Amino acid sequence: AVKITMTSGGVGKELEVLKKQLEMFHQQYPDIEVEIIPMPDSSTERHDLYVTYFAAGETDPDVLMLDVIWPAEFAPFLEDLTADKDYFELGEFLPGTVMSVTVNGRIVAVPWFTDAGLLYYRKDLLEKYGYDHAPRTWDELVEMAKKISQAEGIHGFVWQGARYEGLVCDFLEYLWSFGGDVLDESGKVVIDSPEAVAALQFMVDLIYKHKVTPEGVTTYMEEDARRIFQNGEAVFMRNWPYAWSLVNSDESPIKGKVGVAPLPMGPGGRRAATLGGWVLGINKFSSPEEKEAAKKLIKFLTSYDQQLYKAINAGQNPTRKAVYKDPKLKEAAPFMVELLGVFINALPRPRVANYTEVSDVIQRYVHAALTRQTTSEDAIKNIAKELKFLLGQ
Repeated sequence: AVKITMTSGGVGKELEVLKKQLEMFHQQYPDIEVEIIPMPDSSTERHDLYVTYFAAGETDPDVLMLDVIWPAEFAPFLEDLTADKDYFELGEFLPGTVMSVTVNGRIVAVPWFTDAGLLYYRKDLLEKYGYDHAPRTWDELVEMAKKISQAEGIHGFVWQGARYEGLVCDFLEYLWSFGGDVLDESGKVVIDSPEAVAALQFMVDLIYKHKVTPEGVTTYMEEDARRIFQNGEAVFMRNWPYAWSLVNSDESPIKGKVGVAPLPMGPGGRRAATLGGWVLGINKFSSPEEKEAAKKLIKFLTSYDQQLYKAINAGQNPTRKAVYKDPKLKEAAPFMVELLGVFINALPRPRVANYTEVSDVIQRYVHAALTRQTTSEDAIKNIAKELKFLLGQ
């Protein structure tokens, strides 16, 4: 009776699993038909597609698949879900993911699946040199990296330092773990702090002072760091969860020699991880019967059973805390079970409507500091100054 549309958003296995999920949904809700609107695989080619839907205020699509950095931009056009927070059981989701969908105190989407930065390390090299544990502080990681890389003739620590969005993600992990922040609760720019100068200066020192990170890191993206680490040429790597399937596969030279752990903490700081992933929103311009049908679909897809199903069959990490404790997940994918201790410290990038401009500014000055075109102090001061203009403060 009621027909709603949804955007995807998918690779071949991940979309075939979505089709099965929609089948199961239709069995439980026979009066609701769901139609998938095919969407560009590029994140950029698709961000402008949606703004067109809300430029012209279309009634379709009803259910939006949104990148975790888009809620603030789309919030004026998304159905307010704050009254439905218990209907969706948001208290049982990872705290970072609930933050990522709260825009100016309004629940504006529902977390679906998630990602976050973590630390990969050569487990064999750590025990060969007498290290019981993954580094718990950043200074501890420098000490391990320096000792082991010099004795083995490899690099210490590879990560993402090219001028792109990935650099922002790496930088926020240093900033947060050193005790700093971009915006506070009220949303005012607080990045101009000694913690932030310390965090950025630490990134520079990894290259030029301690020499545990190659100078080429200023050109590295995810796969550049991965290839070096996978070939045995780095003790440590910061990356996303996707790399585990690559570096622990059969044709991988380091298979069985890789451990994973949260990123380290800074002096007097936290452990931190930058949140990635996708969320589900409702077009506020759809008819009320399409919206009500859309809420039922989102409740179904983000339920415990469906997050378990998607995790086992498509490999996406759940957003509900409890799914990580399921015994079925522990035997089907024990690596995913280990990510719980990472995801409890994951935080979202700043929730601002003009995020892409905020990111451009951070990329510009952070990369300038990594290339020694400016000092950490000047980079942080300039970021704070520009962000205050961009945010009207």
